[PDB]
Amino acid sequence: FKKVAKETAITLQSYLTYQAVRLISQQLSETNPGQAIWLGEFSKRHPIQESDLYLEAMMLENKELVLRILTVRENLAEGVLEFLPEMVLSQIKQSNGNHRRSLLERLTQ
Amino acid sequence: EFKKVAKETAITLQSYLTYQAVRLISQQLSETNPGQAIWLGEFSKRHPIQESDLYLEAMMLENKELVLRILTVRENLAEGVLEFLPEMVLSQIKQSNGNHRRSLLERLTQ
Repeated sequence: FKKVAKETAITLQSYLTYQAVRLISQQLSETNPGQAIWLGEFSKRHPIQESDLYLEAMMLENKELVLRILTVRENLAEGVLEFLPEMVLSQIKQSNGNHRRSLLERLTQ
Repeated sequence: EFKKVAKETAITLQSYLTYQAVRLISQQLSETNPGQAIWLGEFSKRHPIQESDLYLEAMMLENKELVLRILTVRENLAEGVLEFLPEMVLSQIKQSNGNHRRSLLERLTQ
């Protein structure tokens, strides 16, 4: 329950980073298509799932954008983290409900 | 309130906890019933856990007992872990942010 929470937090760290790049990209696509297109070719070269390696690699190519990510991911984290436990737990119960109903019906079908 | 982003993160989290459930259950089975653990291995190559609903549903065709074990374990895990994540991820991002910032500004320093 602690190894699990560590692994989960790390995954969320990567995930929110990803989500930051996504948002920045929606904006670049409108604002600097050159850069937006650049970003795509970059994330193909580099696996966003590795948050830090992704950033460290990008430090070598577009320092301004790396800093913008760090800021945006943190904004997102503060906008979003707090509502997560309610939303996930409630979603799991609902999904657990549906899957149980489904398979208990399926057993007798 | 970033709604689209909370919705997509929650969903991701839902699946990730399912994954984490499958991971424990997999460890138990590897000791208890090796045959079944092998099965759960390649089942997982045939079906991506990131789409957890589709995964559990496809599993229903093959091992309804396990589907039920997954549902229970994942909910337990959720109860154990969710509470602690907002402080944990925020404090991690801040740290990581500081390190990246400090490392980038020192790269310019050279």
